[PDB]
Amino acid sequence: AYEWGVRSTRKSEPPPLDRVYEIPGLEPITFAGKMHFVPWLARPIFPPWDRGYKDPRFYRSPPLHEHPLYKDQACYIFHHRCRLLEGVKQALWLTKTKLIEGLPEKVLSLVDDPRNHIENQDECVLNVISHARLWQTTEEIPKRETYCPVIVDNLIQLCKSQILKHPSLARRICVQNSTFSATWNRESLLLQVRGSGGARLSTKDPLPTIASREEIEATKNHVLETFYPISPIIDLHECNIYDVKNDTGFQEGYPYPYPHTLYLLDKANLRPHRLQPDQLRAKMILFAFGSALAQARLLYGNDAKVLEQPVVVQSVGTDGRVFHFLVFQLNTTDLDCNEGVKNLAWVDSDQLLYQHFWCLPVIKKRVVVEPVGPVGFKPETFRKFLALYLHGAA
Amino acid sequence: ARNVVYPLYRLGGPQLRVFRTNFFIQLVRPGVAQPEDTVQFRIPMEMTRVDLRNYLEGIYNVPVAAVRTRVQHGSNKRRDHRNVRIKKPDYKVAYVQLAHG
Amino acid sequence: ANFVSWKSRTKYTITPVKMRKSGGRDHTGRIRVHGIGGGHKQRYRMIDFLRFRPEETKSGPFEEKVIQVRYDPCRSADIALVAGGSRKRWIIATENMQAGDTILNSNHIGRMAVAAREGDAHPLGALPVGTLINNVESEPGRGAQYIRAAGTCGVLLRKVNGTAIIQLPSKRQMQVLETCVATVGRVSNVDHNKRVIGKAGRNRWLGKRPNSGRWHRKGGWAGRKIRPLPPMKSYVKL
Amino acid sequence: GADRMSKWTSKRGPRSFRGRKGRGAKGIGFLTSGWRFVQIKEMVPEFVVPDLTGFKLKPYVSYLAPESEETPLTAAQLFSEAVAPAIEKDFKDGTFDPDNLEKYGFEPTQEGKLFQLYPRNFLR
Amino acid sequence: MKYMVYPQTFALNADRWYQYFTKTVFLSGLPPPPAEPPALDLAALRAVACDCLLQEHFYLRRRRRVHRYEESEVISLPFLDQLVSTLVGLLSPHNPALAAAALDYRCPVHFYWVRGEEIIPRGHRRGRIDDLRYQIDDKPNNQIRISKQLAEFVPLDYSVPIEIPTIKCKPDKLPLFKRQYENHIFVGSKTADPCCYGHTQFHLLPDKLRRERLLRQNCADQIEVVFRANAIASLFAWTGAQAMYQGFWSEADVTRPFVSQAVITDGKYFSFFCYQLNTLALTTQADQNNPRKNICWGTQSKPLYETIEDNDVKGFNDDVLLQIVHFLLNRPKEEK
Amino acid sequence: GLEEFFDDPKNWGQEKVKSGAAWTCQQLRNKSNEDLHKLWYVLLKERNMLLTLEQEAKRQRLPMPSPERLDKVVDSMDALDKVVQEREDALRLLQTGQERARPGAWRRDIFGRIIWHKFKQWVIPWHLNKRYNRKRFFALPYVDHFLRLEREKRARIKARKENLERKKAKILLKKFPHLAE
Amino acid sequence: KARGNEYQPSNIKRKNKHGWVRRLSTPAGVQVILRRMLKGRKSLSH
RNA sequence: GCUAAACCUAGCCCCAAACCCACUCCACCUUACUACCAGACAACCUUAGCCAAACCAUUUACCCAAAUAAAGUAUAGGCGAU
RNA sequence: AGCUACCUAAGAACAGCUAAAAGAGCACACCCGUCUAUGUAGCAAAAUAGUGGGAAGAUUUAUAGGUAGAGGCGACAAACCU
RNA sequence: UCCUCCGCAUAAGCCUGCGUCAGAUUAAAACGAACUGACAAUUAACAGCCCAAUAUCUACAAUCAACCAACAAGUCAUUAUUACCCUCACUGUCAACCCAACACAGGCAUGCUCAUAAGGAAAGGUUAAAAAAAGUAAAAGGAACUCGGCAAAUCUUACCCCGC
Ligand SMILES: [K+]
Ligand SMILES: [K+]
Ligand SMILES: [K+]
Ligand SMILES: [K+]
Ligand SMILES: [K+]
Ligand SMILES: [Mg+2]
Ligand SMILES: [Mg+2]
Ligand SMILES: [Mg+2]
Ligand SMILES: [Mg+2]
Ligand SMILES: [Mg+2]
Ligand SMILES: [Mg+2]
Ligand SMILES: [Mg+2]
Ligand SMILES: [Mg+2]
Ligand SMILES: [Mg+2]
Ligand SMILES: [Mg+2]
Ligand SMILES: [Mg+2]
Ligand SMILES: [Mg+2]
Ligand SMILES: [Mg+2]
Ligand SMILES: [Mg+2]
Ligand SMILES: [Mg+2]
Ligand SMILES: [Mg+2]
Ligand SMILES: [Mg+2]
Ligand SMILES: [Mg+2]
Ligand SMILES: [Mg+2]
Ligand SMILES: [Mg+2]
Ligand SMILES: [Mg+2]
Ligand SMILES: [Mg+2]
Ligand SMILES: [Mg+2]
Ligand SMILES: [Mg+2]
Ligand SMILES: [Mg+2]
Ligand SMILES: [Mg+2]
Ligand SMILES: [Mg+2]
Ligand SMILES: [Mg+2]
Ligand SMILES: [Mg+2]
Repeated sequence: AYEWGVRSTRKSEPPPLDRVYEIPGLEPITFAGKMHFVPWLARPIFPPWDRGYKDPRFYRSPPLHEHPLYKDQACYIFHHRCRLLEGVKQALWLTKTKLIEGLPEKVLSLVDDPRNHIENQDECVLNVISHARLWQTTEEIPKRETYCPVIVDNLIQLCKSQILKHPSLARRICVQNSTFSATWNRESLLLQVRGSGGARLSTKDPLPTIASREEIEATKNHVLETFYPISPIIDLHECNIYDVKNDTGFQEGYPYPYPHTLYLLDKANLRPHRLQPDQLRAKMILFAFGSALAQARLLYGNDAKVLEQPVVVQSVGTDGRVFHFLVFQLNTTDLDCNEGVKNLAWVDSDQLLYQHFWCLPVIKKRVVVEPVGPVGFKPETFRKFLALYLHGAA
Repeated sequence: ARNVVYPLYRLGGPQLRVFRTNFFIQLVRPGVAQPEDTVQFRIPMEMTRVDLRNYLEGIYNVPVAAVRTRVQHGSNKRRDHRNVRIKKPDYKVAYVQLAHG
Repeated sequence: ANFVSWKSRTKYTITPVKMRKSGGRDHTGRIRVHGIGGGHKQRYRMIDFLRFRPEETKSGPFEEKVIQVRYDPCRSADIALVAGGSRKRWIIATENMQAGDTILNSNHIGRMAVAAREGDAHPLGALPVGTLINNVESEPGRGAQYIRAAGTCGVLLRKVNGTAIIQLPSKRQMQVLETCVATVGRVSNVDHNKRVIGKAGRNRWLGKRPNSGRWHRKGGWAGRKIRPLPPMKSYVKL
Repeated sequence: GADRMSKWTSKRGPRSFRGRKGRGAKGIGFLTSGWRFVQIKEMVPEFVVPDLTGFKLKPYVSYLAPESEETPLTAAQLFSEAVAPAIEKDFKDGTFDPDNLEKYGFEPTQEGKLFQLYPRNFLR
Repeated sequence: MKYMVYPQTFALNADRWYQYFTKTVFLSGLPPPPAEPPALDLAALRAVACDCLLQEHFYLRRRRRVHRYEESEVISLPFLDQLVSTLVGLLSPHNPALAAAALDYRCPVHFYWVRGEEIIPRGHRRGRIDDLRYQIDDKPNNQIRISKQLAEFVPLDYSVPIEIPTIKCKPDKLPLFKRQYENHIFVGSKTADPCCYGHTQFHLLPDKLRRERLLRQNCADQIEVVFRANAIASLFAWTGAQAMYQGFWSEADVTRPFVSQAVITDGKYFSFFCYQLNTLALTTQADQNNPRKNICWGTQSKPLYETIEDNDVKGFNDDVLLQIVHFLLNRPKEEK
Repeated sequence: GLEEFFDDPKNWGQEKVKSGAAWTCQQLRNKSNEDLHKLWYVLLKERNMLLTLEQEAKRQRLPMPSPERLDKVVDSMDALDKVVQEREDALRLLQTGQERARPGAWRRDIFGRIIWHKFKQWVIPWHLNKRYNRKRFFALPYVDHFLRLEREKRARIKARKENLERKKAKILLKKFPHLAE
Repeated sequence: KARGNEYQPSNIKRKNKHGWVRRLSTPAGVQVILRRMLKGRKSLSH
C-alpha cells in the first residue's frame, strides 16, 4: 500500500560508521579531544546527554505509556470541538434519550399570557439585532465572531429586564468560563463529556420536572435507532490517558449550583469552521446531558438507577441568526443497557430570528431597492427564547 | 560592567553581582526644555535602563521613578584631508525622572 | 537549490492538505518538464487507494457508508467520503456512487462468483468474467494504480490457475493474481472527455503554460503507425 | 551603491533586521509567548556598593609622599607571606603531612565554590 | 500626525498633563448633591457582591494554572463583568432607566480633538503653524449607555478658583508619541443607535500598572495619579464624543453640560469619579476668550475588601459598594 | 545625591583647582581588598564629576578647569585594577596553575591562520550545538597557496624595512663622518 | 525604456547574496575572501 | 606682470645573509565582528587553450633537486615543425 | 537573476456607467507604447507634449527565494540573462 | 497674484544630509545655506524582537452570506496528559532623504485626502528683428495638399486583403 511521507523529506540516515570501530582491540583516534569536527579524524560516538535539572522552557515529557493516568481501556471524550457525523441520532444513542419535536407545553404557555410579554418587545428585539449587526463597532460590517456573542448577551439582558414582573428572576446569575465533566458507560463503551465555552445560566433553585412519571415509564417501549455501519463513537476523541472525573465546575457551597440554561455559540467567521445545524443540536444534547448527569452524580451518588427526581437542563444554541432550543430531562443513570427508562429531550430546531440583514443600502440604477436593517424578522423565535428564560421563575 | 564576560545563569543559581563597576556616566544639560523632575545622562552603550536605576540608587542614593534611554547616531559625514570619513562616536542618552516629587 | 517536496505528511487524514506547485522544475531548480506553471491554488485530499484496509483492531469484510461525493481539483474523477466504524477516508467515486449508499469491502474468494454491485471492492477471483472493474492493483495489497481516471473501466477477461486476465483502458491485457482486489463499475465523471476548454485562459487556470513558438519540422516518428497490441503484461511469477 | 565601509548597526536594514541587532547590552531574561518579556532578577547585575562613612582614603594622594619601588605581587610572594608561616610553624611542632594541605588553604578543586578562579565565574 | 493619549498610562504625573490637554480642573470628592423634593436591601446587594467575588476567586474551578501575570484577565475581568451585570438587574426596580439601558463589554470609545498650536521646528515645513492634535482610543471593561441624558452636576457657567495646570515643555516629554491613522469619534456605538448618552463606565487597571509594581519602582505617589489620569481621559473622551453626536464642536460649543460617571478599579481598590463637559472650544482660536472649564470629581481609591481566605471575604467594605449603587441609581430628570 | 556629580560649589568658575597625585601601584598594594573596594567608588564618583565638568565645558565652549585632574583619576583607577588583578592572578596560579582566567585553545581557522579561540559559555555540550558545529576549525588544501603568498608578502615587507635602515645608517655616516668608531 | 537604475537596494538581498556567511559557504567563496585578504582590502565582504 | 618655473627627499629596485610564524580586555562562520540550547553537510578526481607547424587534424620547450662537461650527441617526430 | 526571461512561497490593487453572463463594451487609477511634433552632448546613454492600446484578467504589482554561460530562460523576436 | 502635476503618513532605501552658534567657504546667478568647525538631537504605548514536550484533532470556501448559480475548488479551528509562580529588558524613532555620474521634466509599493485645512512659483532686467518652437483666430474654396487626409479639424458611410 502507498506509504505517506516521501523519503527525501525524512530524516537522513546516520553516516556509515568508520571501519576502525569494527576492528577489535583497536582504539579509534577521533576529533573529540579537539572539540570540533575535522574531515581526517574519525567521528566520535557520543554517549546520550541528560541536562540533569529542570528547565521549563526545554522540558520533555515522559513517554505516553509511562504517564500515571495511562489506561489500556480507551475513553471517548466529547468536547466542545467534536463534530458528530450522524448529528442528533448519534447523540440520542450516546445519552440513551428519546426525542420529542417541539418545546414542552409547560414552557411555551409561559409566553402565551400577554402579561409576560416585554413592553415594546418587537421594537426592542429589532434594536438588539441592529446593534449587533450594524451599530456595534466602528467597522462597516461586524463579523460573526463579534455580533454572535453580543446578540445573545443583549437578548438575555432584554429578558433580564423582567425582574420587575417576576422577583424570582433575581435568584439567577450568568456565569462565564465554567466547565463540567461527566463519565458514563454505553454498551461497555466508556464515554466522557467535557463541557466548556458559552454561558451557564445558574439558578439557586432546580428547574421543575417536565414529564410525569407516566411518560417516563412509557419510554421503555421506545427503541434507540441504530445507524450501522458507522460506530456510535465516531468523531469522538479516543483517549488512553484520562481520569474518571465527575465535576459540576464549582466547589461545594456555590450559591448558584443548579444549571438552568446553557448558551452555546457557533461564532466562527469561516463557514467550514461552523457546526452544521444537526451537529450543533447534537452538541447541545450532549452538553445538557453532561450537566444533568454531573448534578445527578453529585446529589444522588455514583450509583446506576432510575432517578426518582429527574434533573432538567435547558440549552440554547445559535450562530447569531439561527437559534435552536432544547429542554433535556435526565430520567435515569442506568445507561449501560439499551432497554429501560430513557431520558427525554424536547428540541425545537432551525428557528430563524431574522432571514437576512443589509448593512448597506442595495441601490440598483440610483434607486434604493432594499433599505438597511433586518429582513424577515420573526418575533416567534424570541418568544421561545423568552419562554425558556422565564421557565422556573414566571 | 563592559568588555567583560557575564557568568551564565541557570534556574536556581546565585545572584549575579558586580563589585567594582567600570560604567562611568556624565550628567549633561538638556538641549531642549524638559520637565522639572527629569535628569539627562550620557551612559555607556552596554548599560541598560535597569542598570542605571540600580547604579544611581546604589552609588548615589538617588530615588528614581522612571528611566528611558535612546541611541544617538554620531555623524559620519566629516572627511579628513585624505577624503576618509571621520566618525563622531555614537552614544546612549538616558532620561531619569526623580521619584518623590 | 533549496527545493523541499511538499509531500512530507506521514499520517493519513481527510483534511485538505496545502500543496506547493513545481512549475515543472526538479530539485535542482532547472526546468525538467515544460508547460507547467501557475494555475488556481489547490489543496490535496489524501485518497486511500487500498479499498480493503480493515480498521486497526478489525478483520474480514466490512461495509462503509458514502457521506459525500464531491469535486477533486487534483484528479479528473470525483471522490467520495466514506465512513465505517470510527474511520473516515477519501476514495475514488464510481459512476453512480451517491451519498447514502453502502459499499462492501471484502477479501473473500468463494466457490461461486458474487453478484457484482457497482462500487463494491472484491478480489478479482470472486468476480464474474466480463465484470467492469476499476482501481486495480498489480499485486495483492499494493494498492490501486490502474484505471483511476474519470470514466475509465477495465474488463475481467479470464480466470486461470489462480490468476486473472484483465483488459486495461489502453486495451493491453494484464495478468495478475486472483487475490488482487478491484472495484466494480466505471469511474465517475463519464463525460470528462467531452469538456470544452473554450478559451486559452482556462488552460492557464489549470496550471498549463503555452507551447513554444519554435517551429519544429516533423520527422520519421510522425505519421500514422499501425502496430500490434503489445503482448500481455504479467505480474505473476511462475 | 551600498556603504560597505560604515559600521553595520541596528539602525540599518528593514524592520526585522533593526529589531534583532543590539548594542552589546547583556540580556536579563527571555521572551515568552505573545512577545512577553520575563525579567529574571538573578540575571540583573547587583551593584555591591560599600559604606563610605569614615573612610580616610581620598581620590588623590599628597605630593609630600615618599617614593617607593614598584614590586608587582607574584605567586611566590603571596605563598611566602600567607602560606609559608603556617607551614614553617607546623614543621617545628612536628605535625605536618600532605593530607592537611587543605588546612593551610590549598583548594584541590574549584567546583563547589561560589567564586571559582578557573573557569572564572564572577564579575569584576 | 496626532498625539496618542492613553487613558491608562505609565507616564509619571500624567493626570496634570491630561488636565491641560482637556482643559479639565480636578476637584477632590464627589459633586455637590442636588437638594430637591421602594426600599434598598443592603443585605441582598452585599450578598451578591460577595458571591461574585468568591465565584472568581474560589468556587469556580479552573482547568488550567492561573499565573500571577494572567490574574487580571482571568480573575479580575470576569468579576467586574458579573458585578456590573447583576447589580443593574437587581437595581432595575429602584432605577427604571437601567431596565432600558445598553450594557456594553469592552467596547471602543474614541475621541479626536485639537488643543493648541506649535511652530514646526524642522524640515521643509519649518516655521509654519501646525495644530496639536490628540486622539484617545479607550476600551472600558464595561459601560452603560442610555437614551436620555443625565442631569448636570453644576451650572454650565460654573467657575472655580483653581487654575488648570500648564506645561512648560513639549507634550512629547510626558512621554507622548505621534502617529497618523483614522480619526475616530465614537461613544461605543454608531450614531444610528438611540442610546447615545453615557451613564457609567467601569474600568479595570492593567497588570502593568498594578499597585504592587508601582511600589517596587519608587512610584508610591503615582498610585492615585494612575486612577485620576484614567478617569480624566476616559470620561473626557466619552462625554466629548457624546456632545459631538449631538452636533456640537469647537466652533459650536455645547449649549448644555454633558456628564458621565466612571468606576476605576484594580480588582480590589475602587475609585469613583464624575465628569462634566462644559466646553469643546479647545482650539487656539475658539479658546481665546473661553471662560468655561471642564470639571472632574474624584475620590481616593478604597479597598472593597481586605483579604479572601478560602470561601470567606474578610473586611468587606459596605461604603465602597454603596458608592457603586449610588451611581447606578442616578437617572435623568423626568420632564413635565 | 545629584550634587555629587558636580564639584564643590565654591570651585565653580575657578580657573584652577589644585589636586594631589594619582595613586600608585605600590601605594595601593599595601591596602586591603576591602579598602581598595571602597576606594574604587571614591575614585568612580570623582571620575563621573570630572567627566560631567568636561562635557559642560564643551557645551559652554570654555576650557575645562584643571584638566589633569581627570588624567590622574584614570591613572589611579587603572593602577587599582592592576593591583586587584595581580592578586587574583597569583591566587589562580597557586590553586589551579592556570595562567588565564578564561578557558581557550589554539585553533586553526577556515583561512589557515593560527588563532587563540576564547571559549564561550553554553548550557548544552558542543556536539549538540548546531551553531557551533557550523564553524570550521580546520583549513582545506586550497588554503595552502594563499598561506605561502601571505608569508612571501610578509617577507617582502620585512626585507624592504631592513634594507632601508641600512641605507639610512649610511646617509648618517655621510652627514656625520666621525661615527666610524 | 530608460536604463541605469538596475540597482534596487535591499539589505536582505545584499547580505544573502554577498554576505560573509554566503562567502564562507563554498570553497570558491572562501578563496574570494583569501584573495581580498591578500590584496589588503579594507572591506572583505558586504 | 601674471599663470607658472626650479628643488631632494619620501621611499623603492636588484643581490647577499638569515628559514618562517603571534599575543591587553571584549566581539566575530547567524545578516561576520551578534553574551546564553537537541545537533549530526563535510576534504582528494589527467589542466585547457592561445600559439608554432606560415591552414590544420598527430605534434609544439615550461625549475623538480650539483655549476661545468658528455651534447644539442644517443634518441623521439604529420621522421615536418620541433 | 536587486535589470530582465520563466518559476516558487505568501501578499496587494482594480472608481463610475452599461450589461449584469462575460480572457464583454464605455471610462479613472494603473499597465502598455500606435501615430505626429519636439528633443538628438537632450530633462532623459530612449525623454517630453498631444494622440493612442488595455484596464475582473493569459491583468498589474510590493516582498523573499530558484534556474548561470559547453548554461539558463524564451506565447522563437536568434528575445532576455546589471 | 497665480499654480496645485499634489499633499500627509507607512514600508523600502538612505544615514545627520537648510536645528543653534561661529565662520563669508558657496546655490550651475546671488550676502539664505544643502559647504566648513563646534554644540545640540529621535525618550514607547507604534513597530521589531516570540511560544515546553509527546500523541491526537482539523470533509462542508470566499463574495454584506442571506436567497440565487457556479468552478478555476479555495488565507485563517483542536483535544489529551505532563511541565510551568514571572514579569515590562533590548533595538528602530532626525532630515528638505531613495534608484538614475547632478539639487536630473525619468524610476518608485501601500493607506488617507478627490481638491485640498496640505504643498508650491511659469517672468534676472529690457527690447518686441529674421529663422525656429508651442498655441489662438481667419475672407472665398473645402483634400485642389501629399507616397498617404500626415497634422489639424470634425466626428461619419461602405467595402476588400490578412489573422478567427
Ligand atoms: K476535477
Ligand atoms: K589560422
Ligand atoms: K532570485
Ligand atoms: K540619509
Ligand atoms: K528624464
Ligand atoms: Mg526606544
Ligand atoms: Mg492536476
Ligand atoms: Mg499544442
Ligand atoms: Mg508553432
Ligand atoms: Mg550603473
Ligand atoms: Mg524590482
Ligand atoms: Mg598555425
Ligand atoms: Mg583561417
Ligand atoms: Mg528576482
Ligand atoms: Mg504561487
Ligand atoms: Mg471597475
Ligand atoms: Mg474586457
Ligand atoms: Mg476596453
Ligand atoms: Mg513572456
Ligand atoms: Mg522567426
Ligand atoms: Mg532572423
Ligand atoms: Mg507593542
Ligand atoms: Mg518621522
Ligand atoms: Mg513600472
Ligand atoms: Mg499652502
Ligand atoms: Mg521662476
Ligand atoms: Mg525659465
Ligand atoms: Mg530672460
Ligand atoms: Mg478659412
Ligand atoms: Mg490629389
Ligand atoms: Mg472627401
Ligand atoms: Mg499634387
Ligand atoms: Mg490624424
Ligand atoms: Mg490577431
